[PDB]
Amino acid sequence: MVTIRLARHGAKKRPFYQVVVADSRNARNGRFIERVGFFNPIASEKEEGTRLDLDRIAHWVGQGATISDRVAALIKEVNK
Amino acid sequence: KIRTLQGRVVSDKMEKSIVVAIERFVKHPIYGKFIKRTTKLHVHDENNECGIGDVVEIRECRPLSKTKSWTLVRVVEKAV
Amino acid sequence: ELQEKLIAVNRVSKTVKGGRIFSFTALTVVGDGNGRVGFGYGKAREVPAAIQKAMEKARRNMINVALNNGTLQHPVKGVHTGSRVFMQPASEGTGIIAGGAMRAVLEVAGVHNVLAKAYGSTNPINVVRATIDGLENMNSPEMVAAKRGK
Amino acid sequence: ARYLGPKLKLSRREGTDLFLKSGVRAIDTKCKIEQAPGQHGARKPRLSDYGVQLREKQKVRRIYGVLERQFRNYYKEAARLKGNTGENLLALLEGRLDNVVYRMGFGATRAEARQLVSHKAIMVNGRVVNIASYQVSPNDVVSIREKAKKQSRVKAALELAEQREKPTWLEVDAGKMEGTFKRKPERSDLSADINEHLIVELYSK
Amino acid sequence: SMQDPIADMLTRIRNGQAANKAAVTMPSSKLKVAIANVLKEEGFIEDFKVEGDTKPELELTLKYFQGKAVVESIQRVSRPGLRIYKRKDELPKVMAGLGIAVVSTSKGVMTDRAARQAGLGGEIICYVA
Amino acid sequence: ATVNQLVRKPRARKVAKSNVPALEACPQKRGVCTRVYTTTPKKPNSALRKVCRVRLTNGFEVTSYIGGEGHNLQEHSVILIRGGRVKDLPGVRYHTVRGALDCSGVKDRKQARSKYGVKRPKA
RNA sequence: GCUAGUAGGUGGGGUAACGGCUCACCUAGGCGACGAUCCCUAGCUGGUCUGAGAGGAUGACCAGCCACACUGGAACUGAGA
RNA sequence: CCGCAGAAGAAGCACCGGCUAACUCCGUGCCAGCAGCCGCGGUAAUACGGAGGGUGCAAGCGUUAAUCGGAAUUACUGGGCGUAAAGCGCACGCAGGCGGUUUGUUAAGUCAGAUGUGAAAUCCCCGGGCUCAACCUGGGAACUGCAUCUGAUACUGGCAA
Repeated sequence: MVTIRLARHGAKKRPFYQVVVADSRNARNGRFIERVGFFNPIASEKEEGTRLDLDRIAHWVGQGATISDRVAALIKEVNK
Repeated sequence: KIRTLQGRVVSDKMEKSIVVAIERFVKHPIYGKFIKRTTKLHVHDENNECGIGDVVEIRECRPLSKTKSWTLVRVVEKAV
Repeated sequence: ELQEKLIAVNRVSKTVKGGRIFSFTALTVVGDGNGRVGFGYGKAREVPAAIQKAMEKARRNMINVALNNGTLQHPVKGVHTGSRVFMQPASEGTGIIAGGAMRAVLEVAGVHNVLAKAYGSTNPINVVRATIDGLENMNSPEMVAAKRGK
Repeated sequence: ARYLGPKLKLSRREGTDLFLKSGVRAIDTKCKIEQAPGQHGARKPRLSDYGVQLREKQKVRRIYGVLERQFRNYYKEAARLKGNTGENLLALLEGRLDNVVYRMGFGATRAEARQLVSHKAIMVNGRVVNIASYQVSPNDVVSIREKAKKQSRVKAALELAEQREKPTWLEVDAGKMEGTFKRKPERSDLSADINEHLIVELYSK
Repeated sequence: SMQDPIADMLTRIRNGQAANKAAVTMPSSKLKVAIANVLKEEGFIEDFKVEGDTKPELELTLKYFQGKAVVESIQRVSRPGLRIYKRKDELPKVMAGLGIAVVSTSKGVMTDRAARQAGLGGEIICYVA
Repeated sequence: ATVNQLVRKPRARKVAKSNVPALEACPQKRGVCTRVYTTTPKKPNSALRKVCRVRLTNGFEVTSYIGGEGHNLQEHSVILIRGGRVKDLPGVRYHTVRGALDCSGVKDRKQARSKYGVKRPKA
């Protein structure tokens, strides 16, 4: 069981999430498996705030991954 | 490869245990050269099939008695 | 053929029979801006003609170096005295990088971009022994080239 | 501090002329240079190597207005561009926003230009800019504000600039006071500030 | 008993320039032949002849410049007592940008330069320049 | 010399010992005071030099320099140690910064105040 | 110099599993200057700092691992302590 | 971000004998005291104390402690050892280290490529996002390594002759 989730590592009064594959039995900013891109809500189209990896995840989900509200709906914001 | 070390016996005083002595060329990055660092190890043997000073082939493997995890595959020669 | 400089400057002494002299002797260098530049020891019992006379004996000396574009092509390894002398080639972004005697003698000879070092005694009177060890010890593009001429 | 101390007095203590707080009417007429800063400023000492390096450093340092701490930051940015870091170093000191604006004739002086950068007078694009340590980008849009050309300071600050060489790596404008940082400062665009040799000695320690 | 053969070569080269011979003697061996070859091509020694027919010696002919020697950088980077190998991209260039180091590799005996883009690195035996 | 000797007998680099020990390993020390003496100095440099021993509160009996002018020191006075030393006094490896803790600074100092603590006047 | 569950071989038992982990018997070895054992010191690492590099020192915050949870000790539960 | 008066509310600390940038004047007179080091001071103190002036840093500065550097100052890179510190008093010799030369072989060392693997962050290169920078950040490189796989045979080691 892996758990794909957000992880803010960005400086104060400026969220920079990081969609990561971890496990839920460890720290949000702590122990990770491997990334699956980023989520920046501060992008507004002067830079790209995302990195997809659609492919990678699609394998991981079958491998028993779990998606949190945000992460799941964030594939949805960009659809395919 | 079964992690094969061409070692040289140095102890038949037990039956099914023979201490084989092997070395790797260990380098110092601060003396900046290789040397011979010889390390005796405790191998698990079929019975005995060799004398001392017997060049052999040994291999890694399961543990199966205290400080064992190498086996004798064959006795190369008694003397070179 | 001129580009006045001084380097070191100090005093020396002989004991007269009980009185003492206190002669001011010293090192200088006068440039040419392309090398051929020397050294002199200008004794003078007084201070001004101590560099006067040095710059004289500079004209009575020279060590030719061949070098190009302010960067001596050949690293220095040379040792005379207990002064170890060094210069690692730096194509760009280095000035002289020096506080030695070997600051000044590696500028006047037309030398606007080198990077330098020394080990050994700090003793400036033979920090000038970088002149055997970087001026007269050199290796030039055409120098090696005439080995290959053969 | 930001300095902003007794300006010219340093020109005095180095004996070298600069427009910093001088006019084009006073050029050491009714002002004085080098007569004797202090009661010992008349007589000249020979100076040790470190002597030269310190004085000379301060020469370059005060015709941008730049601090110590600031200068180090510049030195690790210079040696973090691939180039001659003598050039890179003095390129970045003439990369200060306060300087390019002065060198496009919008500042009376180097210093007065930075008084502008204090207030909301300077801008790049539609974006307001108040920080002077900003290294402008190749091909910039470094304009004055609408409601800043109406001030009597900004009108009078194109005035004192007039009749200078204005070393070109950039455009000098008067329709919209909007230039372009259209190539970098270079060894040729130094105007006898070639003292890159000194400070790179000083700094490497 | 010898501990370095290779020194016997280099030692007598610098010595021999200094001595003002025009060719010096010391015992050959296979490798030694091939070291004297790169020197020779590049120009570091005049020419060479090997009398093995009786007992091997590398009679290597000394090149002079005019009176001044051509030795100034001669030293052995390696030793028997510090056998060394430097990879394809961790091989140092020696003394000067004009330097020349005899370097052995898996193919042949070569040089700093040659060995480099020859897809190889190996023992830098010595250097002359 | 030769490498193989070093492979057995590794080369040192330091011994890990200060010129001046600190005997508490920190910037500053609470020490008491044991005796306010004024000895004459080591080496001939003829003066009166105000010294005092001082039993530190973490142990160690050490001797500290007294500087400035005036005093307030007592046999059970408790001082703030500057640390560091001066020449010409032997068992002194330690120095007292006045004008810190209870102790008073220099009476009537108006330049180079930080050295030997004391506030700048209102003027 | 050190080491008797000490080192190994047989056969039982135990553990999630291999294993003196533990047990019965048998052998008398095993380990050590290529530094055991013992003593002092110390959380360990990525790394950090410094440094031209090599190296040294160092291991705060940030991350991983290990241990510890008033002190000492023990098991129970449970996939896991 | 907009407006509001009005320079308004916003500079200090250390040092200036030499190292080391930066001098004079008085007070004191080996006393007072200074002091990182070398050393000052016993009556025109460029070195003390105060002042005047100046120099460098600056909302921080200095002082201390502490690490590394400089220091090739314990030297793998990068040292000496005749007299300066520094060759056992001298032999033999086990272990260890080193190994003349020729052919053949092996490919362990080694070199190359291949494949895993070297977490991320930190670091580094280019390039974005915060008014800029600090910081944050994207991709890539580094990740000095290690092992295995497959190749190479000059040297190194092993064996044979």
